[PDB]
This record gives sequence, C-alpha cells and structure tokens, in this order.
Amino acid sequence: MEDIIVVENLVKKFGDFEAVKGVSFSVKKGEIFAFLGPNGAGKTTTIHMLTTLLKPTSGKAWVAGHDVLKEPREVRRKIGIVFQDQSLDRELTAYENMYIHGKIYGYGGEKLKKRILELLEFVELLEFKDKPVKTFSGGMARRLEIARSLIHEPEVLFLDEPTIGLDPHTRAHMWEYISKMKKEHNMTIFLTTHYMDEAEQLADRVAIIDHGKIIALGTPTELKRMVGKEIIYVRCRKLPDGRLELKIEEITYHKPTLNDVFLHLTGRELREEGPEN
Amino acid sequence: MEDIIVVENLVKKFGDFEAVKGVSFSVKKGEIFAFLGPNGAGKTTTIHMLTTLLKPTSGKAWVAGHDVLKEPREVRRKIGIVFQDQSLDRELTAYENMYIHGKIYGYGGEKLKKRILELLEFVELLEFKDKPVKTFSGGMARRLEIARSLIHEPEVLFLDEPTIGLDPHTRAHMWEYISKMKKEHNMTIFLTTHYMDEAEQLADRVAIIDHGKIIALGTPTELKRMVGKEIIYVRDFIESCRKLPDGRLELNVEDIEEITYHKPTLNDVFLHLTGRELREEGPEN
Ligand SMILES: Nc1ncnc2c1ncn2[C@@H]1O[C@H](COP(=O)(O)OP(=O)(O)O)[C@@H](O)[C@H]1O
Ligand SMILES: Nc1ncnc2c1ncn2[C@@H]1O[C@H](COP(=O)(O)OP(=O)(O)O)[C@@H](O)[C@H]1O
Ligand SMILES: [Cl-]
Ligand SMILES: [Cl-]
Repeated sequence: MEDIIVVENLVKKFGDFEAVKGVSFSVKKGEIFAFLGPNGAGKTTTIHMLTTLLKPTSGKAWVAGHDVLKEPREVRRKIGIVFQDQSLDRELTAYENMYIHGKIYGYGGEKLKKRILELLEFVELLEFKDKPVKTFSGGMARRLEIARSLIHEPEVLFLDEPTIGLDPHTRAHMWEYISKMKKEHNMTIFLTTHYMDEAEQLADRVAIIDHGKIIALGTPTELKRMVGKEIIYVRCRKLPDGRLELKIEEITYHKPTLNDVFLHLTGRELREEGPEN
Repeated sequence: MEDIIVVENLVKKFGDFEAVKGVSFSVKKGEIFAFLGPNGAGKTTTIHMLTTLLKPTSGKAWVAGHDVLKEPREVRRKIGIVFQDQSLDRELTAYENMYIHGKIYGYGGEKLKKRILELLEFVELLEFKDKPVKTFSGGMARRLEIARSLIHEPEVLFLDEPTIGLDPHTRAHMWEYISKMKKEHNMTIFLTTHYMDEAEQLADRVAIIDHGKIIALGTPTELKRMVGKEIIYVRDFIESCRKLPDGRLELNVEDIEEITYHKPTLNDVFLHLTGRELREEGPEN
C-alpha cells in the first residue's frame, strides 16, 4: 500500500540532448516494477538518478521516504545497487569483497561472517567463497553483486538490466532470487530491461519507455489488453518494415507478448535483431 | 590466400569447468570471420585468448604471423581490440583519449593529429573531438573505441559483440565501418556475436559455437543449406519433421496455438543443430 518510490516529471538533459523527458510513476512496497524499453530509451539514465549516482536536470524523486536530491546519503543507506559498472575488486576473493562492503556499512564480528555466508548460499556462491573474483564469470560476478548489495539490508533493490549477457541457467536462477526477495522478504525491486519475457514473468507493473518517455504503464495483462487476444504478422495496422499487424513471404501467429505491445505502440520491436534494422 | 589467424585445439578451463573445449579454425587475410553462439558458449573467453588478454589452458594460436602464447607483445602491436570493458578516460575529451593511445604506441607530431581527425571522421565523431567522454552515450563511446583501436594500423580487428546494447541507427553505422574496413582497407575482422542477422550480413565465414565447441563452420549460405528452403514452426507437404523440447514441431515444407513461416536464418540453423534458439527472449526459457 505504501509508496516506496515516487517520481514526478524527472528530467535529464546532456547539453541540449533530452535523455529523460519528464517521467512519473510510483512503486508500492514489495512490488517488482520494471522499466521495459529498447537500447537508447533512457533506462540507465533514469536508474542512475533514482540511486543518487546522477543529478537530475529537474523533477522530483523520493526513495524509501527520503528525497533523492536533498538526502542522497540517507537514500544510499536504504537501497541496493547492482549496475553494469562493477565495483568488485578482482584481487580480493568473493568473501573478502563482501567483508569490505560489510565493514564500510558498519557491520562486523561473527554476525557479519554469518550473513556473508548466508547471502553467498542464497546466490549459490558459498563453494567459491575463498576464490579470487579475477577468476569469476560474468554470471558469477553479477550473482556476487546481488549478495553484496543485500549485506546492509536495503528496502529497495535497483537492477540495471540484471540478466543481459547471461546464459539461460544463470538467467533462470537470477529470476528466482528476485522472486524470492519479493515474496519471502517483502523486498521492492526496480529493474530496467529490454526483455519482454523478463518483464512479463517478474514485474507486477511495467512502464514501457521509448525515447525518454513513459509511453504505457500498467500490469503486463493491462498492457496486453491494448492488443488483440491473437495477433498475425503477414508480409489492421501497416508497419514501416512492410508487414501488416492484424501463398505469401512470411506469416506469424501467436498469443500477444509485451514485444507485440511495443510493436503496436511504436511500429518497431524491443530487440536489436528484429526486422526494424 | 594467407591465413592471418590459425587456432589449433584452443582450450580454456576455469578450475574444473571447461569454458572452451579445444576449438580450431583459420581466418584468411581480409576476411570477416564471426563466432556465432548464445550467451555462455565461450565466445568472450576465446576472443580474450586470441588477443593475449587471457592465457590458454592449452592449444595453439597464431595471429598475424606470430605465436600468441610466446610472442604476445608482437601480436598486441599488430591487432586492434574493441571489447566491453572500455579503457577510455571519462575526464579526457575524444581527441585527448586518442592522443594518449597514439603516443603510447609510438606515434606523434602533425601525422598523429591528422590520423586522429581522419579516424574520428571515419566513425562520425569529428564534430565531438573537443567534448568530454563523460558526456558520451554508449554508441558514441563504442564508435570512439573503433577509431582508437585503428590508430596503430592493426592488421586484425577483434570485436567482442560490437553492436550489443546499441540502437538500430548506430548498429547500422557500426556494420558500415566493419564492411568498409574489410573492403577498403584489407582489414581482417574477427567478431563474436549472438545476432543471426549480423553474422549473415557481415561474415564471409561463421563458426557456430555452443557450450565451448564449434558445432558448424562455413559460409552463411553453406550453413543455411543444412535446413530447408522454407521452414514452419507449429505448436505430403512435410519433407522433414523434428520435435523440439519446448513442444513445437520444426517442419521443412514445399509451397493450433502458434504457427510461424519464413525463409531460413542462422537462428533456424542453430535451432536445427541444437533444439534451441540464439536469443534470450526465445521460448527455451
Ligand atoms: N552520458 C551521456 N551523454 C550523452 N548522451 C547520453 C548519455 N548517456 C546516454 N545518452 C543518450 O541518452 C539516451 C538514453 O540513454 P540510456 O539511458 O543509456 O538508455 P538505455 O539504458 O535504455 O539504453 C540515448 O539516446 C543515448 O544516446
Ligand atoms: N573467469 C571465469 N571463471 C569461471 N567461469 C567462467 C569464467 N569466464 C567465463 N566462465 C564461464 O565460461 C562459459 C563461457 O563464457 P563466455 O566466454 O563468457 O561465453 P559468451 O561470451 O559466449 O557468452 C560460461 O558458462 C561462463 O560462466
Ligand atoms: Cl541482447
Ligand atoms: Cl551442444
């Protein structure tokens, strides 16, 4: 019921270029909220502003009862950050990297040691506790960032494209951690993604973002209601690539997905490999 | 037809885990050669070994007439590296970042200044030459890494997923640079990718990689010949039929829940060979 994220006309300009054009939304406590959009939509810029790493041009943002602009240190203490810019030390082991982060936030003793091992067990890295992070996979390093961000018991976890670059097994396990954090620990998760399957499967609500704007917002089912119950693509709404969204070149038929909602709103798709290029 | 890259049973183990299981191939001079495979196939591990950034567990690799394992410094001087982890300083401008890399490799004077501006014009960043890299997008920073890797005139350019995370316009421009480097400058390009269109449109030859192994190797047309001329996915007219784990039926035909019909792509070759697709969003998950 309580709003743990409140954003009002959040804007970011890089010189004269508008990256984020005044986005607004709210996230309830214990919710998985996803920003779904393609590369270049303003997802990383938005998540950097919500986590205090980038100053907004204008607008307002409140995270966990605190003003992001006026109380960034109080906001940093209440949130977890897992971004593509890895801040792990390759020379230190997995356990050592998390002891460093734990002592920085004020934890210590046998209790900090137990917590680290528990969080390493939760992300399935307990067997690699005494192993250098230089010899770690991308998947392993991202699983270690999830465990590290949880040491200081944040209320909200911010994930910038959590499963980009990961194999299906690590990706499936990443979704289980997120799901378990929500359901078993009342955690709030704000994530950015261009994966329609990741947004449908995990998110309670989705904000579809395109060229710095929210172009649709609601539950995956409310968004899917904007398109038919059964869609056809043949090569009524004509698309730039030539096919028609309802003895030929290409015919496709399936149940609607959030990629079909993106095609319906913008005339193109979320993926890079799609016919748009 | 000189082989500028020769790889023989190149292996990489991380503890007891086998990331690359003994891969072999060769790349001709002036060729675009692509490693096509899904996330976790061993593409980044292979490209890090070929560029001297990661030591192999075993095997042999020769790049531009030099042994990768015994002459890494001579190999580094002859190749260009454009990977994910950038080395660009956000405080320095685009021109300044290029001047740093140029002076490190032994260049200087008016000639280095001209070559920087040329390379910035080639990647369409000349108008942002005196602009900080902190104020650059991802596409611009990747275009700057391409220009930076070319300062020391490498014979081979190594690209680890050149267009991942880019918009279609920057992606289309990235393909144009690669094509122009091969055709207009006799450049050899080794690239890793999980995009079936990128490998088809750019590569002369493709090595399909899956779980640390090369499972198919040839031109995109030789590989497409392994599947029908027209494929159907459904969940007398059937020439061949193959059931998939997800439940669908891969049918090869001549002239319900979900039906799809299109001409074969390298993703249909990957699904024919392995029973799963290249993308993350595919039904496999
Ligand atoms: N630091 C920056 N300086 C200038 N432009 C930027 C910067 N970061 C991103 N951009 C631009 O802002 C837009 C959104 O970028 P981004 O936040 O990275 O989106 P996404 O994460 O969804 O791919 C793009 O059109 C990109 O070119
Ligand atoms: N340093 C490492 N330590 C342990 N496992 C690793 C390491 N680097 C990569 N791996 C593993 O090797 C496999 C292949 O990795 P990678 O080369 O990055 O594949 P790709 O680039 O095609 O996605 C993956 O299963 C990955 O987890
Ligand atoms: Cl992707
Ligand atoms: Cl296999």
